[PDB]
Amino acid sequence: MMNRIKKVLVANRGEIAIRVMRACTELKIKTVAIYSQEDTGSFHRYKSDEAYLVGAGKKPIDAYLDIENIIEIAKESGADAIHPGYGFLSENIEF
Amino acid sequence: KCVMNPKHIEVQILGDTHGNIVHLFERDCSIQRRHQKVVEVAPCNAITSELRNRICDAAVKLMKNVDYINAGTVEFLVEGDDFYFIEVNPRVQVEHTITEMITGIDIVQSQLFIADGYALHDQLVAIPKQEDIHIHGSAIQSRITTEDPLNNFMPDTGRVDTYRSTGGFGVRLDAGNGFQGTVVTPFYDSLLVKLCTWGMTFEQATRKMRRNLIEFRIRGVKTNIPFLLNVVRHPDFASGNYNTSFIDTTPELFKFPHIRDRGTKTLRYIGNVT
Amino acid sequence: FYFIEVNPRVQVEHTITEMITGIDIVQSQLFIADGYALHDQLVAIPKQEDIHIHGSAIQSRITTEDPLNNFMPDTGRVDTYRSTGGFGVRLDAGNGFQGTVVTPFYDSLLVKLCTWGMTFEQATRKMRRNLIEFRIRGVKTNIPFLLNVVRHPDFASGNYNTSFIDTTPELFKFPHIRDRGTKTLRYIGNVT
Repeated sequence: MMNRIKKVLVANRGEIAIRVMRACTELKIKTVAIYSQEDTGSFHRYKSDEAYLVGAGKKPIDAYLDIENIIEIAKESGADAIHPGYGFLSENIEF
Repeated sequence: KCVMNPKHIEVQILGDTHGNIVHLFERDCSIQRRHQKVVEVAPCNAITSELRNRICDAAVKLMKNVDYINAGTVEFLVEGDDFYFIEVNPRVQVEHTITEMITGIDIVQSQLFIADGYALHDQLVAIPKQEDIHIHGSAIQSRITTEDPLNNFMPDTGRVDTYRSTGGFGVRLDAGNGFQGTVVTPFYDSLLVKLCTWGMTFEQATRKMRRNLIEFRIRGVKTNIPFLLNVVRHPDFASGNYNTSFIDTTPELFKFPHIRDRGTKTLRYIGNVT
Repeated sequence: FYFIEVNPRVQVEHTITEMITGIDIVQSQLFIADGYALHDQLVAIPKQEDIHIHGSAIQSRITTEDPLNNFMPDTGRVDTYRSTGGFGVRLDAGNGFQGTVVTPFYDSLLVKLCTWGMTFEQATRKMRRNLIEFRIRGVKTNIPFLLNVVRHPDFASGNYNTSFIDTTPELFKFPHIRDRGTKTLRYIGNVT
């Protein structure tokens, strides 16, 4: 159904993360959540096919602004695309 | 120049990598508390089609001019029959939900298709030509948070021991950290669930928002529901004539009924004797 | 086409009609019974010519009927009940809430799940996702069967008839569950 997006890393948390994951699943796209230490129990993490801790060691907001670690996770998981939702890195040129 | 008593009105855009650009009409985000959005409504029922179409066409023009790709929003201020650009959010927004509800178009699915190289009007993507994109009814979104209105809107924290939501016709729910057993932390937004209601008219959608807000049971933390209810029941809201200053200049909205917590007190008694 | 029956009442599946026309049928029943006319401004039902189809909607009733046991309704405490949402999703709860006790005396219905899309295909993608996203523990449900129906290409096509289910035995083959969670808990339970 898709062309080259077989898997998507959702680089966010909370409500919008879940929103993106649902859309992905409806399109037969596999999903990867990320979550900070402090969001270990957040329910967005339960809605993805896969999930990874992001930003170990960083303060809580910084954890979802960790560009390098997010990319590592995308690469290591074989994600074709990253949806940044809103806030966090969604408007970040560097990212 | 600090415009007097404006309506904050936003237009939704989608562009593909093949030069197609399309708007999904507008949203009224005038209802704000100290400049942060509280309740959002679509379409804006207090403007003429004529003016709606000038604003949308302007948004499309700006985004065609830059060859904008994927989802984006163009924000304006509206004073009488005049409108002024203020901002572009080059991203999906919290309040995309209501636009989906009044047009039929799945915005987040549309972002994925677009990023995979499809065209808006590919059969799989199914977005109609501009002329065939219509408004169906009216939708309102309320964000339910743990911001306690009785404590300066400071977000409450802790375990959500009871979380029960609602449903039925015209109700949409998009969960955040609202589920029974979750632990709200102080580090991120408080958002528990976005509640959206739809009707063939704004009035019909308003009745539903009222019911649904009342029907929610959330125990273990405080929420902003008492405040949303005040907003949604206020006759200025029902009228459709409010603007940026509505909340800040309507102090009735900050008077709250006394909680009935007969249940909780009864349990303390039973607990104590037991 | 041939008449067979009138149901002089609201029906289970009114939900999908509300979704594709915009008209709240149950509110309409109340207005009518109070003496209003269909087209009173408050009742807001349009003239026949102005009543249109908007998209397509599907309803699935989620029950405790166990497909692996002859569709006998299961009973007991629903220890986990977690539903779904997002765009195009409607839920009308019956006795589905976390902590409820399903009894054998009445219908098994836990929740009616409905999805909508501008096309049937769009609505179908949503029904699939939502059915899978549901978590219900403590009783068996008919979700495995609904998924089979909803994934079957005859369903996706829109060409099925009264005999579809009864003559499609693939619909009654179910994946074996990997209940890795549950097993892991038994181990942890046992050592503890």
